[PDB]
Amino acid sequence: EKTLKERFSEIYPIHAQDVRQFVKEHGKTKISDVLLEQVYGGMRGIPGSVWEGSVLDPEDGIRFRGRTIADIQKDLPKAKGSSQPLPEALFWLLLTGEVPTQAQVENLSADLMSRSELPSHVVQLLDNLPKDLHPMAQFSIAVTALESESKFAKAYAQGISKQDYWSYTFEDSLDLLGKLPVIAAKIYRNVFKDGKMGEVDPNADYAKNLVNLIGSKDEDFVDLMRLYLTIHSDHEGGNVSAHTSHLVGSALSSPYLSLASGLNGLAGPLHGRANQEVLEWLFALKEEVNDDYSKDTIEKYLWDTLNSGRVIPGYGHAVLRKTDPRYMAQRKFAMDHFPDYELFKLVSSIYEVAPGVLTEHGKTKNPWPNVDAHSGVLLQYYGLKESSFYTVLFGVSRAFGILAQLITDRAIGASIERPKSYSTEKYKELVKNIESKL
Amino acid sequence: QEKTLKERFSEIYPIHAQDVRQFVKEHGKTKISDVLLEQVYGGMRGIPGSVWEGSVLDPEDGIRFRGRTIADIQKDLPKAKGSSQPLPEALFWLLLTGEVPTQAQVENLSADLMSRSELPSHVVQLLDNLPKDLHPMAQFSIAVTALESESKFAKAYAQGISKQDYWSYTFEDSLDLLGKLPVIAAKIYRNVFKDGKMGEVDPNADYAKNLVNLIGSKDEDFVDLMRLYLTIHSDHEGGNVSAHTSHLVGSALSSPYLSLASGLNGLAGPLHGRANQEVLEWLFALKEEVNDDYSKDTIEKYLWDTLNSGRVIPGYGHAVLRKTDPRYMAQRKFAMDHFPDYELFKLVSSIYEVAPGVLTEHGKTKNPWPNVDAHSGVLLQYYGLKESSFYTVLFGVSRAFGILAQLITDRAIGASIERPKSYSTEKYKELVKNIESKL
Amino acid sequence: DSSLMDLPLEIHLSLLEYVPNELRAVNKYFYVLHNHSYKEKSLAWIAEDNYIWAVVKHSLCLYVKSLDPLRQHAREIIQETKEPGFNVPLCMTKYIADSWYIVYNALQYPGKIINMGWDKPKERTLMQSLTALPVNFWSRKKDEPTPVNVWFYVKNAHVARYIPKIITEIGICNYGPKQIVASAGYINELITSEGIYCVNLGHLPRLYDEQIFEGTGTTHLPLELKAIDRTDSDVCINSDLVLLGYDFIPYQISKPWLLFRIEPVNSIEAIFNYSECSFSYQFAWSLACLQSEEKISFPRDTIIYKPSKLIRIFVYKHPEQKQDLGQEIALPNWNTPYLRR
Amino acid sequence: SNVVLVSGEGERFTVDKKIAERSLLLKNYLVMPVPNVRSSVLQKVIEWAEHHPDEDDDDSRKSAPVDSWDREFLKVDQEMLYEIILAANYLNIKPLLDAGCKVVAEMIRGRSPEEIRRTFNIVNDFTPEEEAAIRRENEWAEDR
Repeated sequence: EKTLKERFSEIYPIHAQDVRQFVKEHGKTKISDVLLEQVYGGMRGIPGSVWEGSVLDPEDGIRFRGRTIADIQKDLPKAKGSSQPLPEALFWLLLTGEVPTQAQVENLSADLMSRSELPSHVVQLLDNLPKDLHPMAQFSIAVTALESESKFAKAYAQGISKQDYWSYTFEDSLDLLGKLPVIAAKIYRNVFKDGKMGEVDPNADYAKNLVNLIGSKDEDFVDLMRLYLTIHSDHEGGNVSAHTSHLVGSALSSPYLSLASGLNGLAGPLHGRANQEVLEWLFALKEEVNDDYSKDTIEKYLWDTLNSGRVIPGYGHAVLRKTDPRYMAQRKFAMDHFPDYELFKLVSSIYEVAPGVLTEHGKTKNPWPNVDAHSGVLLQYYGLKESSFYTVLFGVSRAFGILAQLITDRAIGASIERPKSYSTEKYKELVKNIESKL
Repeated sequence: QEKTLKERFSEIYPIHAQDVRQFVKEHGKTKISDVLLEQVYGGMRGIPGSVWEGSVLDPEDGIRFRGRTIADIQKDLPKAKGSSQPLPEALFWLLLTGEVPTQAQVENLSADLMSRSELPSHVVQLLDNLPKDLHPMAQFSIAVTALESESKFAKAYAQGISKQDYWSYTFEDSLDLLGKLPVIAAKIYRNVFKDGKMGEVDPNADYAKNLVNLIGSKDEDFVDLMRLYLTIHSDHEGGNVSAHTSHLVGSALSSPYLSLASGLNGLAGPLHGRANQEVLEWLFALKEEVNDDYSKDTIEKYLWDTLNSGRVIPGYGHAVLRKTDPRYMAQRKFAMDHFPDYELFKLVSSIYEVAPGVLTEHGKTKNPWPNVDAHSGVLLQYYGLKESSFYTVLFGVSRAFGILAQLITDRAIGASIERPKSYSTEKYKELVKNIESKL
Repeated sequence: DSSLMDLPLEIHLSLLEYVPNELRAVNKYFYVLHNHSYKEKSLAWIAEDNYIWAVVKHSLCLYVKSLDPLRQHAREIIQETKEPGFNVPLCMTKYIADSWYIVYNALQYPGKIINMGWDKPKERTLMQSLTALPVNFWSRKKDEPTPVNVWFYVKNAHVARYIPKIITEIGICNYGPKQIVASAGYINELITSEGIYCVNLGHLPRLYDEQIFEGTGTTHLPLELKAIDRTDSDVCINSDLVLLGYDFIPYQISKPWLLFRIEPVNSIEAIFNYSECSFSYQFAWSLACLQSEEKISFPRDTIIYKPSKLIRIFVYKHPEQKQDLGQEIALPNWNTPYLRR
Repeated sequence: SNVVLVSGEGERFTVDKKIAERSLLLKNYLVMPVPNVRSSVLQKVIEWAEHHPDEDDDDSRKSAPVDSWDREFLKVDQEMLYEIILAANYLNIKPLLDAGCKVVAEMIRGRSPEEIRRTFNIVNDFTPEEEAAIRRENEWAEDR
């Protein structure tokens, strides 16, 4: 049965031809305009990325190769005895657009495990970093330290052909993906625990290797990570973490430097911690209501929060007109595993009245929860109470879609991303000349 | 007394913020460009997607730092005593404020940066145990990221500071970061290529002098070279990958440490920060083929053979700049005043006399003139910096000035998070079809 | 045969530079000679006619006097002393002339600061006080660093998340810009239980240039500290998070740490020596009166011993550093003076 | 040039001018007697001077290490070490004086007050309460 590298070798030439003929026939077609407020407004609305792994359906949520959360919950292969999609199977879907079989996912998990041993200098690196250095910083440092193992950088120095870039980018990505759970758990044990790694199962999967190394054998925890590491794998290419990895990778930096740069973007307060903003808001609410989760008191809090000018975290989106299927997938996990959890009961009571209050308030366009509203409660139930570590888990997941688009970029020979820049003075002179000609 | 860099900027940045507000309010709906499908699949080439105040490339006069050409900054910017080279600290003042600092303001800024040059113990231990086969650019980005524990913006954001105070902590982080960059770069050079012994830091020396001295040279001519090198490489618009990446990561409110480390990784890409090293390899290949005969005939022979083989002449030919890069000429004047009979410089000089005509006769180069990368490798090699893999680290030590200057400016004016829209090829097909259908 | 006493006085003074603590326990001769040595150090630093001795004399004696339960028999080795007063000279003053080794150290390092409102909008001031800071603290940071440690009572691990939202603002009183000393935001996540926690906020930053105070004879400066509640909650009002005070003690130099926990105690005296805090606060207050005509923004508090073995459980900074409970139990008390010079 | 040094026991020692010039007392003479200094002790001094930080640089003098040769050279009897120190003090051989003191401090550092008295023949005039209070003071000087 064909491996992931072999099926991609058969599909990637087709995609390259289709792109080449698509631009050759429609390249001069104008698709958008650039207003002065957009370039001064963070390129909002400007199409500036080609991302094949996932697209946000305004009605059905995120679609991984056209398949929704509901579709991937049924079509994707799973671990034996588990109803949760394996993140390795979605990575196969993101790279090839085709749903793999059971033996293909099982062999991919074994290949990753064979690439999971950290080099000695990386272990000595992480074991000497101080605990007051943020875990996300240790994450990007460890990834960067793996650059000495880069098969693409060494092949580029020897002088390989341009059509062979994808092969070495593929190998570096899988060597890198196999070590992410080990790095994330090594950081967790060193900073927040005693630094002792858990026992390793040779036939373990991606998410299971993360949980066991963190130090838990609970299979419900392993199933939570399989769910978590899947639904956070990819979400278009406009966000800072994905855009950064494509931008750095477009200069032919190895997947290590490209992912490390993306992780630094994910480490930003405005990107990879909406999960934690919700958790802080729930704890502040939980202290005010003194653990009264009735409809009458919760609505009063939501009205007081909205009337004062504040927003309800996790609720509200600019495009998605429906509730995120990633949110409901976590609610289903909670009701199936810990329905009486005090923190989940608070999330549910808010889910039962917040869409009605926000609609009645009339200041939120799409008053529906997203994945970040329900992610923290599940992690808290299994001991992951340190919010500073959540962005590391986000990176362990988002690296799948990041490295998927990176392998596709090298396969089709994507060009370096270089936009045009001006100063405010030169933008003024440009505006003056444009408006003068009318 | 004499205003500090922070005090002067604190007086200037509210004016720039108000000017941007009225400018966008009056002309925000003005269409400044169109987006063609070929541009999205072509790396956004030609699309205005960056607001960079430090420098703009004049197609006729070269790169202009705040309107000042290379000749302007060599005349206006203060210099060290007994030196004719502009100081990189003075350009950072110009990039950030738009004004020329006095000689005491620059010496004050160099002293503040030197006060912040002490490397924390865990960073020194971190670099001393990295393998020598780990590329210096990777060790550079690792040490910069390792300084995140000292970040004052990260700690202040966790405390919930106001949005109007972001620039102050970004400024102090940038100065704390810049002051440590020469110490980081030299520490990598001493460990990887030498005996690991790095000197201590002289309190009254400047930015470039600390770098050369810790690298292992007391030669004031070498110090004068770095003063010029670190100046002309400080900034070059915001479209390049290193500058663009630092703005992107910084727009998510990451500290200057994470923003620069991401920018240094983009600079580590072979398609961005290796132009100087490609020229030096092509020169050494030329030096062996001609057996040290740099005659006009033999150089012309090698150039035509190279151009006929399909390769290009590295460092020659630019898409926008019409004449010779003033950064190239300034490097030529340095070699003529210090080592005119240098064997490797006589090779570069003879190419400068022959290559523009050969490329003009070949007919496939619109602007057959050299750039800064065609002349920087020979100047570094003369003073003993013969390790080409370290050359991108020197680029980063310089480019961080323009990077951190724009980052401070972005926080002072509350710049937005850069979040463009993305589509798949299938969805791009649907969008184009509808446009032509309604056309 | 021969003896170490048979050597000249200059040889004894050199040996006291290398092994002072061992020699001062040998006989009365070396103890008195050690005491005389720090008399010369103190007076060559702060002359007998200097304004420092005039303003700190009584409060300094009360601090040294509070140490008598631990060292009175050693202090009374020197008997020719009298109670402090206007007519008693400095070299005859009790609790000073017989305590130069402790007096010198008490003046060479900033003393503790206790929150006198520990048992009492969007920003509320939890505490505002002073301490006396040696003017050259920065130029001696390598061998003698100046840490900033904060003491909190935490009702439970969950309210610990508000620790980063209490802001510690430091600066010279009525001079220079004020700066903020802080830890990483996620150090709270290392707190997993109720207790009294000592959190290291790093080291004292560069508040000025020492050369500005060269030629002026300034040896100390009034260091102002202000703790601001920016939690946007009632965690401090409900006493779920109580600010006990600050110190500048380099606990366990050999094992860097982020925080440590001691068991909750009935009395703040187990951590802070009231007579020491009173000395440091008055010292700084007198300096602010003499060095600036600008009015101090807060009322002059009146700060008004008990050393007991309190086991500390450290969260170390190096991941390879493991726990050693036996070493911690055997160590001397940490709530005693720290003699470092 | 060669200068002659006479010990307290009458023995004359011929020594190069510069080797004698390591003593500031001798370099300030503008045959030299060295009274109360045994012939065997002056022999060790010349030997040390043949084999080999300024004043007012006390921090560098305390930071200075003990040469390995000087360590075994000073690995003599305790009486000889005293007289070597005493002679270095009289002749102002400060580099040798520092080396001898650092060796003596090394024999004292970390030892109990009782052990130092037995090694150096010192009488205890403290009371048991005075030693307990001094011991607490010295604990204040430790890292804890």
